[PDB]
Amino acid sequence: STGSATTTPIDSLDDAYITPVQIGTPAQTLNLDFDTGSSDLWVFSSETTASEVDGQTIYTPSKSTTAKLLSGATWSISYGDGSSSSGDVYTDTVSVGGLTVTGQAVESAKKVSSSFTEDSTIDGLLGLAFSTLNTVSPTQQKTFFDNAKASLDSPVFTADLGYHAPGTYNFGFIDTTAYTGSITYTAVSTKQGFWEWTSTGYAVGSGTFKSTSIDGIADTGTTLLYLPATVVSAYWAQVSGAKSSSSVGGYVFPCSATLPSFTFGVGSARIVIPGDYIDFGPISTGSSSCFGGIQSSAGIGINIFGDVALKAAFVVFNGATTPTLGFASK
Repeated sequence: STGSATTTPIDSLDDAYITPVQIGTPAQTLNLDFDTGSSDLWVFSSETTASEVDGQTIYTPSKSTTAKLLSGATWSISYGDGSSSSGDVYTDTVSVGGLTVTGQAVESAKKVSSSFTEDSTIDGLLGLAFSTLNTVSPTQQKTFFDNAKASLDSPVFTADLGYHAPGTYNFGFIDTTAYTGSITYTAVSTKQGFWEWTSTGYAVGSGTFKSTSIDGIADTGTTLLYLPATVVSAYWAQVSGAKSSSSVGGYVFPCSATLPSFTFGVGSARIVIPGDYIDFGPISTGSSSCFGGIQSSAGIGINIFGDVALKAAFVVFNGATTPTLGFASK
């Protein structure tokens, strides 16, 4: 089997992407944030505290003939950005782009933090990291990908995120028309539960490539590119007037600037992030100070190849017995 679904930016800045997902019988379609940095599939639901729902589409398990309470199971998650959610668990039929999993754990939110309530466009998350990170207790549950894997033509999914435009998540096949050149594959460590890999270096604009190992994660659920302070300082030093602002919470730059590109290494290959991808607009409405899309990972504890980086590439998440990651230009 295979699946193919379009993923769409939630706003003009590409802050996140939503992909329609069919849950239950008859289908209830919810727009979920596919997150390769977490491993829970959770939804706003009929069980969510009413004051914490503001415009989201909810899953109502009582209206699904295939929903079954997973007795005694609870979940609770806290994300890197400080947001959180928790609740109970059903199993139900879940389909993405024509690919169907029966008996998928669908984690029903009883509580969500303010940032989720405040974002009316995201109806929940669909985790695509390794199932060892799944938070369901007392019986940990598998991701959608893990459940689908054996049925897929090939045990892979791909992320093809757009810049200010829709893109695609494919399951079970590699669309050879979706990228240019060849795909370069690189080793993954699953020891922390993430799609963790090591970039071979970077360049700023038309500058020379610096060979240096950068260990990080491929995370579709994180907006920006978070790299070591040394790398980030080298980037922003090429932008007149750019500075790190403790009050804003990272590097800002004059909105009048033209940003240089940023290149990262994948083995001997190179992915170029155009400068415009690094512009996240005014810090507040009407400001001429703009927020940068490359930020320091210092004190996160890990480097994060988030959407800013991933949307510059066609990315293969290879879930073979020994997982790997592939990157191509596009």
